[PDB]
This record gives sequence, C-alpha cells and structure tokens, in this order.
Amino acid sequence: ATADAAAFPDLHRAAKLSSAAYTGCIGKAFDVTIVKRIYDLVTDTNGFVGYSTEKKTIAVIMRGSTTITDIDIALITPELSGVTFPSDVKIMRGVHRPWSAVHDTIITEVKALIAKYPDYTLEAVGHSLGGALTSIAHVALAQNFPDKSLVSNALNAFPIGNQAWADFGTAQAGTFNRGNNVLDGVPNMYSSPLVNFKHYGTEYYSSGTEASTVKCEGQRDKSCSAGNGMYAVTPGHIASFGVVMLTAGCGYLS
Repeated sequence: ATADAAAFPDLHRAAKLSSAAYTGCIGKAFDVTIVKRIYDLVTDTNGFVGYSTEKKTIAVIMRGSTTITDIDIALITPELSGVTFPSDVKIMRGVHRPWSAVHDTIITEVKALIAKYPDYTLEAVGHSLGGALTSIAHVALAQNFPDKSLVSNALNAFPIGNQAWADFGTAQAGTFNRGNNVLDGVPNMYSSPLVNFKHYGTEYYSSGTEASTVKCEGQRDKSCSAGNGMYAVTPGHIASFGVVMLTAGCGYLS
C-alpha cells in the first residue's frame, strides 16, 4: 500500500451517503437529491436513487442490513436485464437475490434521470451488505449504460463471487473502489481456500483520517484488510473513512 490522502475526501463522502441510507434521510442525502426510494421487504433491500447538481452525478445508494449480528453463500448463475454474464461467472445467492429484486426498478429510474440530466455521470455507493450490493450495481450500471462514466464505492464489503465474477467486474469500464476500515474483518470473509470468493476493484484503507488513507496493492494487500487479523463483524465494521454509520445525519443544515 502507499499513502493516498487525496482519495480520502471522496471516500469520506461515500461513507456519509452510506450512513444516510441507514438513517433513511428525507428528501436529500447530503448533496444528493433523492428521487426514488428503493424497497424490497422480503430481502430487506433498501436504498435511494437520485442526482447531485453539485457533483453532476446520478447516484444509487444502497443500505446495508438493519442488523449485523445467515447470508446465503451458495454460488449461482446470475441473470440481470441488460447484463451479459460469461458462462463461468457465479455470484452468491445472498447478494444476487436482493439485487435482482431491485435491479429493474433502479435501472428504470437511472434511465429516467439520464434523460433529464444527460451530462451527468453515474455513481453507486453503500456500506457492508450495501457495499456488496454496490459491487453488483457497478456491473449492472456499466452494462446497461456503457456510454456513461461510472465510479462505484463499496465500503466495508465482503467479496461476492468466484474468480470469473471478479474478472468480469474488472473488465467493466468504470472505476470500482473498495473502501475499508481498520479493525474490520468483513472484507476477509470467504477468503479461505475452500470457499475462495474473490474481490475486484481498487482497495483503499484508513483508520478514519485523511493522513492514514492508503491505496492498496492488488486485492489482498497485507497492509490493508487482508492483513488486519480480523474476521467478520468486529468493532471497526461500523465505521468507514471517519464516519460511524447512523451518526452522519443527512446534511440538512449544510
């Protein structure tokens, strides 16, 4: 890993937006005006779609679980509208199922927003399960909207598929970032050789400050999550880039 303080402001924003999704902010989440509220009861999938006039983006913000204290890790062949998966790609059902429940609703709203704001770029963000969802959202958006710039920020996320999945994620135009925190073992789930799920993207890592922010080398840099000695839901999971989930508020008076 190498120092990359310059990465911190965008990841800090991503963490604020992710916190807003847990809070259930009304009208807006910081600079994002929320135009559509995404909800699936059975999969408890929640999130927001909207636009930022400040950033000139159309944003998909996914919530994590309402509890972190079960998830289906059976690998399945995924199927999503507007996405063409190679035959060997497999994703865990516990992420494909909730995403597939909301996929068409999200794509439809993004397409409507693109018509209204045709110069805006795309972004996707979320924390924990919301970050795992963002790792599929990245591919859904890249495949459905190949003429749009795209940046996705998955925070504190576990990996969701096999090597063919990770390779397919890497193949997409657009930038997928995995922003992780000290003292959090969730990104280390499913790393055992017998299970062998694979990350993609560029990992960034911090202890909550700009100065501590690094850009990691490869998927499992031992200076970042892979080396932190943690597994699953440990104390650092609740925070990302200086934001403790649920404590950011909404930016109402900013």
